[PDB]
Amino acid sequence: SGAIYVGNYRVVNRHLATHNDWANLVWEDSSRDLLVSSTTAQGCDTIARCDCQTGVYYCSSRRKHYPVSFSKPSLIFVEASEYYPARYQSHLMLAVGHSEPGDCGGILRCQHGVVGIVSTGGNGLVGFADVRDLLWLDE
Ligand SMILES: C[C@@H](C(=O)N1CCC[C@H](C(N)=O)C1)c1cccs1
Ligand SMILES: [Zn+2]
Repeated sequence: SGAIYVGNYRVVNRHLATHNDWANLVWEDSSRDLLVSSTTAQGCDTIARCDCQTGVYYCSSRRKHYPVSFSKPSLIFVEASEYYPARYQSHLMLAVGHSEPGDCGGILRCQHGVVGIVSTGGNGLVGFADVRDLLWLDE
């Protein structure tokens, strides 16, 4: 579980979006596993606008934050699940680290702010759905 709250926007993993998120949909992308819904309260998370490839992520299955080196946002194949068929997920960044079902939503951050959220895992690898290109989240 986990979301990014910036301005009047809530950012979640699309496969974990609620009825309220869908009834207040702003934008969603199946290929990215992202969904943005509108909120009443004003969020204060800062979104990073950079090309940082090092940062720290929250791993709820360990109740710990871990420093990681991570790859550039790209199209990476993701195995079938009860949420999606086997496909290439776009804007995905991988790191060597622990992630298991339940860790989706954990925020990845660099010194500039929020980079993205945990979206894939397994095999000693963790996948993060990048949000740094969504410039509209700020305005
Ligand atoms: C099962 C596995 C995974 O990569 N999934 C399942 C949840 C949906 C993911 C996706 N982004 O399409 C794929 C996970 C381990 C840890 C977090 S999510
Ligand atoms: Zn950065």
